[PDB]
Amino acid sequence: METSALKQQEQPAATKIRNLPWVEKYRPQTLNDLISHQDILSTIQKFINEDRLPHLLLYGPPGTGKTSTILACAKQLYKDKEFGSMVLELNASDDRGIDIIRGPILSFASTRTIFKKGFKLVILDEADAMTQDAQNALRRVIEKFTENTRFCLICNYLSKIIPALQSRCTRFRFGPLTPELMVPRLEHVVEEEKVDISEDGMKALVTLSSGDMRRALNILQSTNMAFGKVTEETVYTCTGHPLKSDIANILDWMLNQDFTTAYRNITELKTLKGLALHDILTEIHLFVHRVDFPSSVRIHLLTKMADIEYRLSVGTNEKIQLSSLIAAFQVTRDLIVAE
Amino acid sequence: PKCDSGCAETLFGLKNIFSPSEDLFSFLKHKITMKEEWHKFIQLLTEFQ
Amino acid sequence: LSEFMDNMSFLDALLTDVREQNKYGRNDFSWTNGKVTSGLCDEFSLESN
Amino acid sequence: ALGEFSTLNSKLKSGNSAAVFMRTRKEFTEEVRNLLLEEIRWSNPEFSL
Amino acid sequence: SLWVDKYRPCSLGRLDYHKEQAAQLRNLVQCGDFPHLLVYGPSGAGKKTRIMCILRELYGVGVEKLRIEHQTITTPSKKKIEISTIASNYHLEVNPSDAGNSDRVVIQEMLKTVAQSQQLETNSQRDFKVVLLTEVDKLTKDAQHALRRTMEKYMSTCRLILCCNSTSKVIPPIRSRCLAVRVPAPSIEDICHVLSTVCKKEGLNLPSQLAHRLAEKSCRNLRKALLMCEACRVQQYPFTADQEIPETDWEVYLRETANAIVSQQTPQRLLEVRGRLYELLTHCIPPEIIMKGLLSELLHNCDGQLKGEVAQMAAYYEHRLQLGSKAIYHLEAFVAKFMALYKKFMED
Amino acid sequence: HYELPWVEKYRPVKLNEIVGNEDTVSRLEVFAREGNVPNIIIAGPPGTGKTTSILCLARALLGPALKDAMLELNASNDRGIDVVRNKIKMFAQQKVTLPKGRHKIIILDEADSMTDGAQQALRRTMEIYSKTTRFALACNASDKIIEPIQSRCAVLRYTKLTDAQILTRLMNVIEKERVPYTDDGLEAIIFTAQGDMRQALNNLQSTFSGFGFINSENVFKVCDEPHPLLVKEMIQHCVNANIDEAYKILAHLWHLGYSPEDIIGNIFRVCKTFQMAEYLKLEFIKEIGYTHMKIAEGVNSLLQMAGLLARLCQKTMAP
Amino acid sequence: KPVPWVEKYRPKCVDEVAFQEEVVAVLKKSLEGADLPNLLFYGPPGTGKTSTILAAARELFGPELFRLRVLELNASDERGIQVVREKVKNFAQLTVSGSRSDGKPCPPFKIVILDEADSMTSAAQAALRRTMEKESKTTRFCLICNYVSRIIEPLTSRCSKFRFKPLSDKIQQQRLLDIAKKENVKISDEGIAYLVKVSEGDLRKAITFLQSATRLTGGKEITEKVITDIAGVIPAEKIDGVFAACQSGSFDKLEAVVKDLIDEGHAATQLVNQLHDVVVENNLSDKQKSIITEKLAEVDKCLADGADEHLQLISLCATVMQQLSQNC
Amino acid sequence: MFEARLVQGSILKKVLEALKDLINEACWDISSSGVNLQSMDSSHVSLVQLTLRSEGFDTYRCDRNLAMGVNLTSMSKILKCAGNEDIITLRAEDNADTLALVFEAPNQEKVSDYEMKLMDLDVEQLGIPEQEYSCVVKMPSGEFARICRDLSHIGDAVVISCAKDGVKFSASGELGNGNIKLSQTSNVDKEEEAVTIEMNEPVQLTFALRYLNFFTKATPLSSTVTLSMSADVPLVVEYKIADMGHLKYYLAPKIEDEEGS
Ligand SMILES: Nc1ncnc2c1ncn2[C@@H]1O[C@H](COP(=O)(O)OP(=O)(O)OP(O)(O)=S)[C@@H](O)[C@H]1O
Ligand SMILES: Nc1ncnc2c1ncn2[C@@H]1O[C@H](COP(=O)(O)OP(=O)(O)OP(O)(O)=S)[C@@H](O)[C@H]1O
Ligand SMILES: Nc1ncnc2c1ncn2[C@@H]1O[C@H](COP(=O)(O)OP(=O)(O)O)[C@@H](O)[C@H]1O
Ligand SMILES: Nc1ncnc2c1ncn2[C@@H]1O[C@H](COP(=O)(O)OP(=O)(O)O)[C@@H](O)[C@H]1O
Ligand SMILES: [Mg+2]
Ligand SMILES: [Mg+2]
Repeated sequence: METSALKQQEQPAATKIRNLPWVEKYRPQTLNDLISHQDILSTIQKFINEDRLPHLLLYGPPGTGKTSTILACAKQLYKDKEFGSMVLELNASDDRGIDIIRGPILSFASTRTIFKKGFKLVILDEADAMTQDAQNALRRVIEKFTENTRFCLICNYLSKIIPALQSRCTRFRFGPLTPELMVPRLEHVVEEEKVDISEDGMKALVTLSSGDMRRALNILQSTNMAFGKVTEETVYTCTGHPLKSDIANILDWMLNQDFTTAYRNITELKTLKGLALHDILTEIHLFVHRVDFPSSVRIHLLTKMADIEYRLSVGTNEKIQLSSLIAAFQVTRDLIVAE
Repeated sequence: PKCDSGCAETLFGLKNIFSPSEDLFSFLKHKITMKEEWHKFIQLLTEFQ
Repeated sequence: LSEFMDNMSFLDALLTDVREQNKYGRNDFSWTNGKVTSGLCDEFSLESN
Repeated sequence: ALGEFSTLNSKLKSGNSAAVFMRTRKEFTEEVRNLLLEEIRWSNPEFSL
Repeated sequence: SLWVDKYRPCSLGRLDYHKEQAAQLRNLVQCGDFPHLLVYGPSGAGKKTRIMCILRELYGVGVEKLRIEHQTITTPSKKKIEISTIASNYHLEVNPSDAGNSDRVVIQEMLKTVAQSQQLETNSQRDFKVVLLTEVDKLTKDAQHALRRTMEKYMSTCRLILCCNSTSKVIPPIRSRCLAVRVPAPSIEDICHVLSTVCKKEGLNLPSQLAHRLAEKSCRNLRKALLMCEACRVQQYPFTADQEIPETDWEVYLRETANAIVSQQTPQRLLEVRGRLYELLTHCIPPEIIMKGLLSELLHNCDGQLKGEVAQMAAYYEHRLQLGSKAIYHLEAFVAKFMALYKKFMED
Repeated sequence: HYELPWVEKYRPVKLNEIVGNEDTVSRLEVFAREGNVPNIIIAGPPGTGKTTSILCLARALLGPALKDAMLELNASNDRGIDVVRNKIKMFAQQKVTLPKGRHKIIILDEADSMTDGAQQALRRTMEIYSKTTRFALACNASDKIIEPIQSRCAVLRYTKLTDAQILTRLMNVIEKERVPYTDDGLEAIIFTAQGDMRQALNNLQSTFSGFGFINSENVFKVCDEPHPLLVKEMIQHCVNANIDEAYKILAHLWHLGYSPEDIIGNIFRVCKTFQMAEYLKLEFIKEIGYTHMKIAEGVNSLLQMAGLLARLCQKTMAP
Repeated sequence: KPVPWVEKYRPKCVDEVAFQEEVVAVLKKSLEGADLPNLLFYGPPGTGKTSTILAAARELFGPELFRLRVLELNASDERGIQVVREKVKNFAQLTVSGSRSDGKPCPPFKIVILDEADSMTSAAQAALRRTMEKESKTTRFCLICNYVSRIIEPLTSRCSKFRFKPLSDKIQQQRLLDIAKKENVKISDEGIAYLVKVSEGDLRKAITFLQSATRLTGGKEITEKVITDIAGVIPAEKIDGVFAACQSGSFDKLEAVVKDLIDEGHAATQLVNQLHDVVVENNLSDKQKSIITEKLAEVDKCLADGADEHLQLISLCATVMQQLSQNC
Repeated sequence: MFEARLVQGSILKKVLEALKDLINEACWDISSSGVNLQSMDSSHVSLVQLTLRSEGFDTYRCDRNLAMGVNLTSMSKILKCAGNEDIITLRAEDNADTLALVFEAPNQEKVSDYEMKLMDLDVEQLGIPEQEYSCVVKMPSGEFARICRDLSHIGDAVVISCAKDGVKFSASGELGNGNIKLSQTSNVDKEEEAVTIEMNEPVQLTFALRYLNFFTKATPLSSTVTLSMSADVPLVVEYKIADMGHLKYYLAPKIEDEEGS
C-alpha cells in the first residue's frame, strides 16, 4: 500500500537554492528525447502505431532507462485524462505474497476499461523479485487476458524469470551505453557547469560508470563538490577506487622485488589505502592482458588469480591469500626475470 | 502368446527418447558416434539426473 | 576406471546437483532423523531459490 | 549451416515412427492360462497361487 | 549405567586431572556474569563432564534432573521438522546438526522460546538459562550467522556453552564474543590414575601394566579407555597383566579391508572393497573416520616418498568429500588412485 | 482483426497433430479413442505440450459436454485449502449424465504451485470418487508434488523435443503463414529454442513482426543472445590454445552487456556439439561446469571467465 | 547486571578518542553545525569507529535520547536484504518525540548504525542505496566497513569517508595500563606487552581478552600462559618443532608432531597463520616460499570447507617436507 | 481556508462505511460549488464519486480550490467514535498539512477534536462526460442489498441484464444457478417503491460480487437508488442524498469470452 506518496512528493522536490542534483537535472521525456537504444524505441513506436504492441520484457543493468522509457510510452498511448484507467503500475515495494497477482492484477486484467474503449497496460517494475509461484500465476493471467491488456515486465536479471513467462513476451535488452556516445553528454554537462577536467578525468568517469549516465553524473557531482577539480586522482580518491599508479606499483613490487619485501610493501599499502583483495585482483587482472607476457605465463597467472578469487569468496584469511597472489607471480614471471 | 516385457523403461519415459526398435542396454553397449544418438544419450542422462 | 572414479568424484563435489542434497537432514545413512514429514500449512514458501 | 549447432540433417525418417498398435488381445484359453500360472509358480515357489 | 556416567564427577572439585582451569572455571562462576563459552578439544578428553560440572556448580542440583522433549517447527520453506532435545529446569541441550541445511532454523526458535522461557519461568536463582549446543563445527555458515544474530539479540536472556572438537569451522566473529576453553587430551599417567580410581571404585584391582597398555591403545581418549577397560572386565573377572585387550571390530574390519587394499590390485578387488565400504557406511561410520583409519592403516607399508604423496591426495580427495554429498564416490576415487600409484610403484 | 498469437493461433486441436514424446502420444490417443482413463500426472519441460495434450484429451473424450463435465484450476485461481475443501469435492460429488465409460474430468494446470496441505486434502477426494471422476495434472518438477499424490496416480514423462520435429512444425507454420526465410533463420530460431518450441513460435512471431524476413542476424537482433559464431570461435581458439583473441572477444561480449549466466550457458551449448576430440570435450565440460558453479555461488566477474578460459587453453597444451 | 568493558570504557565524546586528529576535527565541525553527514568509517577492526560514532551520537543527542535515536544492525543477514530493509523502513517510519533539557533541541533525523558494510553483494548494496535515497532527509546513516574499496560507487559519492589507521603499540599499551589500574588487577608490563602482540593491534579484542583473563583468574596475576591460551595463540616452540620435523627427513616424527598438535586441542587455522608468519620473514628461497604459501592458501580453503584438521596438516607438512628436503 | 459543517454525522459515518474497503485513501477537492471526490480503485476497476453542494452543509466556506488526501484507516478509526446525531465541523487550512475534525459534543458535555496529517499523492480529475444511458432504473436500496448478498454466496460474479421485461440477475455458481427477475409492475411493500425503467435496448454484462456488496454498503444513504447502464459505458450506481448531494459509482464489467468449438 502507498509508497507512491513518496515518489509523487519527490518529483517536484528540491531546495532549488542550494541543492544541486544534476543527476536529476537532465531527464529525457519521450522516445525522441531518450537519445540511446534507438532501434528499440523505433520498434516500440512501430508496434504502438500499428496497434500491434506485443507483451514486453525490458531488461538490463539498472539505470539504463527502462522505467522512463515505458513511462513515456504509457503517456504516449493514453492521455492524462485516462492514464490511471488503463495503466497499472506495480513493483516489489508492495510485496505481500502472491496475492498481488490474483488480486489487483487478476481483477484489473479481467475487466474492460471505464471511460473510453481501448487496450490496457500493466507495468511491473523489478519483476525479478516476484516469486516463482507468483510468476507462475502471472503467466496464466497473461495467457487468458492477452487480447484485452498488454503487459510490460521491467527486469534486471534475465535468467531468473521462468521460461514460459519469457516465452509469452518479446524481450528488449538495455545494454551499456557506448563511451563514444557518452562523452558528448558529459562534455555538455561540464561546459554548462564550468568544470575543469582533464582527459584522464573523462577516461575515469566513463570507465567507472560502465555505460551508465546516472552513475557518471553522481561521480562527477561528488568530485566537483569535494575538490572543485576533476581528474583521475580526484575521481578515484572520491570513489575510493584503486588508483592505477598504486596497483601499478603493486605489480612492480611482485615483478621486481623478492617475496618478503613485496609482501610487506603491499600489506602496508593495503593498510594505508584501505583496499580489499577482491579489487586488487580485479585491477591486476585488468593489467594482465595489457602487459606483454608469454602465453604460458598468461594461462598460469589467470588460473591462479581465478582460484584466489574463488577462495576469497568463502571468507578465509585474506593475508595468506595475498601471499598466494604474490606467489603466483613469484613462481613464473620472476623466475623468467632471473632467466 | 508373445511376452510384453518393457514397462520399466516406459515408466521412466525412455520410450519417448529412443526408437521402439532400440533397447536401453543395447544402446548402452555399442559405441556412440552419431550426433543424434549422442543427444539421445544426453537426454537419457538428463532424465535420470 | 580410476580416471572414471576421479571424474565421478568431480561430478559429486565440483558439479552442483539439481536438488540440493541434505536440505532437511544430513547425508544418508544417519540415525539422527530423516523423518522429514511434508508441510501442513497453506502459506506459500516465499523463498528466493 | 544446417546442423551446425544441432542435429538438423537433410534426410528425415519416414515410416519408422507413428506405428499404431491397434492391438486386440485374444482372451486366453484354459490351457495357455494354466501354463502361465505354472510359469508364475516356478518363478515364485513360495507363493500360494 | 556404565563406568563413564556412574563414576562421572559431579562437581568441579571432583575432577582428577587439569585442576588449574577447573579452578579458573570456579572463579568464573564465582564472578557470576560469565559471557558465552566455547569449549574444544579432542573426543574423549572430558569436555562434556566439565560442562555438566560447571552447570551443577552454576545452579543447584536441579541441573541433575534431565528429560527428553520433542520440538516440531515449520521451515521458512514450509516443511515442518521434528527433533529430540534433552531438557532440564535450568539448562537446555540441543545438537542442531541433525537438521542439515536447516541447522539455521534450529538456531532461533527454541532459543527464542528459551528466551520466552526466561520471560516465563522465574525461580530467582540466576538471570539466564544456559543451553549446550553440541557439534557446532558441523553448523553451516548461515546457521552460524543466525547464531550470531541470536546472541547479539539475547545476550541478557540466555547463555551458551559451545561444545566442539575444532574451532576451524567456527567463523571468527563467533570466536570473537565467546571465551575459549581448550581442553587437551589426558596424558597416559592421568588415564592410568583415573583408571585405577574407577577400578577401586568398582572394587577391582589390576596391574599397572594393563593400565599403561590400555592408556597407550586408547590414544588419549579417556572415554574409550574406560569403555575398553569395562570390556576387559567382561572378558575376565580377574585382571592379569597379559590379558588380551580387545580390538574395535569395525577398526579390524577396516584393517582387513586395508589388507585387501595392499594385497591385490584388480578391478574385482576394487568392487569388493567398494562393497566393504558399503557395509561400513550402512554401519553408519562417519566417512572421515573411515578415511583416517584406512590411511593410518595403509601408511605402515608405504615407503618414504609414497607417504607424502598419499598425504596430499588423501587431503585433496577428502576436501572434495566434504565438498561432496555422497562420500562413496570420493572414497572410491582415493582407493582407485592409490591402486594406480601403488601398481605404478612396485612395477619399477 | 485482432493479432492472435501464433502459439494459440496454431495450437493443435486434434491429438495426432502434436509431435514429441510419441509413445505417450499414442497412449493418449488410444485413451481418447476408448476411454476409462486413469488419473494422469504429466511431467516435463515447460512449453513441451503438456497442457495441449491434456486439453485435447479432455476435448476428444467429452465432446459437447466439455463445458460441464470438465473443470479447470490454474495458479491464477485460488487453489488454497478452502477451495480444495469445497469446490472440487462438490464437483466430484456432482451428478453429470455422460456416455458410458466417460467420466467427469478435473485439470490442475501446473500443480507445482499447490501447497503441501492442499495436496494432502486432495488425496482422499481424488481416490474415493474414482468411479465417476478422473483427475489430470501437469507439472515441471515432480518433487514439488507430495509422494501420495504420485502414489495414487499414473505418472507420465515428457522430454525436450527432437530438433527434426521442431523443424517440421516450423516449416509447417511458415507454410501456413507464407513467411520468407533462409535456412540461417531456421538454425537460429531453433538454437534460441532448445527443445521448447513455444520459444520457437514466439521468436518466429517476433522476427516476422520486427523485420519480416527470417535469417540469423534478425533472430539475434531480436532475441539478443551472444552470437553462436563468436562462442564457436572461442572454443576453436581453445582448441588452438590461443588465449589472446578468445579473451578479446570475451571482453567484447562483456562490454556488450550480456550477463555471466547466459554466456556460460551459451558456452555450454556451443562446446556441446562442437566437432573436436571427446576427451578434451569431457575436460572442457567439467571446467565450464566448475566455473558455472562459481557464478552460481555468487562470484561472477571477468576474472572468473578469464581463469575459465585459461584452464580451457592450458588443457590443450598440457597432455 | 554488569557490562563488558568495551562499551564501559569507550570514550563518551569525540576529542576523548585518541590517535585520530582529522577525524576528530571533521566530526567536531559536523557536530557544531548539528548536521552530521552520512558517514563511512573504514579501517581495521577495533580501531574505534563504533566508539567514535557512539560518542558523536551521545554528543549530538541526549543520553536518554541516544539509544532511542540509534538502531544498531548488521548487514550479512542470512535471510537476505529484504528483512533488514524492512527493519530500516520500520525504524524510519516509527517516530518518537524527543527533546533535551540542556537547552538545545535534537535534529529530526535519526541514526541507524549498520556495521560490516564491506560484506554485501552489489545488488543488496544497491537496494540499500535505494533505501538511502528514500530516507535522505529524515535519517542519516553511518556505514562501518573494514575496507572502503568494497563499497559500490553510489554510496561512496554521498558519504563522508574516514580512514582509521591502527594505533601505535605504545598508546594502547598506555590505555591497557589505564584499564588494569582502574580494574584493580595485578599484571606485569611484560604481560601487557604480550597481550598487545597477540592482539595484533586490535584494542577491542585486547580489552575483551583482558576482561576475560581477569575473570578467569579471579584477581590473581595475569600470567603469560593464560593470555597465551585465551587468544588461542600457539606456543612458538611448537612451530619450531614443526619446522624441525619438516627439516628432519622423517614422516613418522612429522605425523607424531601433528598428533601432538591436534590432541593438545590446537586448531589448524592458528597453526597455518603462524606457519605463514614464519615463512614470510625467513631466509627460504622464493620458489619454496611460493610453493609453501600456495599450499597454505589451498589448505585454508580446505579447512574452511569442513575438511579434517589432521589431514590438511599432514598434507601441508608433507609439502613443506618435500620443499625443505629437495635442497637437502 | 475551509470550513464545512456536516449537519448530521450519521451521513458521514454511513459514507465512510460505504467506502471503508473500496479505496486506499480519500482525496477531496473543494470549490465554492461544493465538495467533490472522484477516487478510483487501487485494483483499478472502479471509481467512487461523491458531490455535496455547499448549501447542504450548515455552513460551507472556501477561499480557493483545494485537493487534500487522507489515509482511510485512521479516518475510519476517528469516525467510528462519533455519535450519529452529532453536528460535525471539517476545518482545513490554506497551506497547512493537518485537517481538523471538530466534533461537537455527542453527550452535550465534551466537544471532541481530532487531527489528521496530509498525504501527498497524484490525483487526476477524471472528468468523464455524463452521456445518455441506454438503461435507467430506480429501485430500492435495501432490496438491492439483500439480492446482492443473496447472489454473492451463490456466485463469484453476477450477470446483470436490462430488457423491456425488466431488470434481471443471474449467478452461475458451483452449487448452481441463481436467478432473480423484477418487473415494472412489481412494486415493493417494504419501502413502497415502484420499480421503473427508462431503458432503450437490452444489455447483458457481468460484475464481481465483492465490489457490488460494498456498493450496497451505501444502502442507508437513500431509500431508492438509480442504476444507469449501457452497452459500452459501464455500471452507474447513484444515490441521491436528501439536500446533501449525489453519490455516483462507476464499475466496469468483466470481459466475456465465447467458448471455443
Ligand atoms: N539513455 C539515457 N539517456 C539519458 N538519461 C538516461 C538514459 N537512461 C537512463 N537515464 C536516466 O535514468 C533516469 C531513470 O532511468 P530508469 O528507467 O530508472 O533506469 P532503469 O534502466 O529503468 O534502471 P533503474 O530504474 O535504475 S532499476 C532518467 O530520468 C534519466 O535521467
Ligand atoms: N508438442 C507440441 N505440439 C504442438 N504445439 C505445441 C507443442 N508444445 C507446445 N505447443 C504450442 O505451444 C503452446 C504451449 O503448450 P503447453 O502444453 O501449454 O506447454 P506445456 O508443455 O504444457 O508446458 P507449460 O505450459 O509451460 S506448464 C501450445 O498451446 C501450442 O500452441
Ligand atoms: N576427572 C575425570 N574423572 C573421571 N572421568 C573423566 C574425568 N574427565 C573425563 N572423564 C571421562 O572422559 C570421558 C570424556 O567424554 P566427554 O565428557 O563427552 O568429553 P569429550 O566431549 O571430550 O568426549 C567422559 O565419559 C568421562 O567419563
Ligand atoms: N583512538 C582511541 N581512543 C580511545 N579509545 C579507543 C581508541 N581506539 C580504540 N579505542 C577503544 O577500543 C574499542 C574499539 O571498539 P570499536 O569502536 O567497535 O572499534 P571498531 O569500530 O574500529 O571495531 C573502543 O571501545 C575504545 O574503548
Ligand atoms: Mg527502472
Ligand atoms: Mg502447460
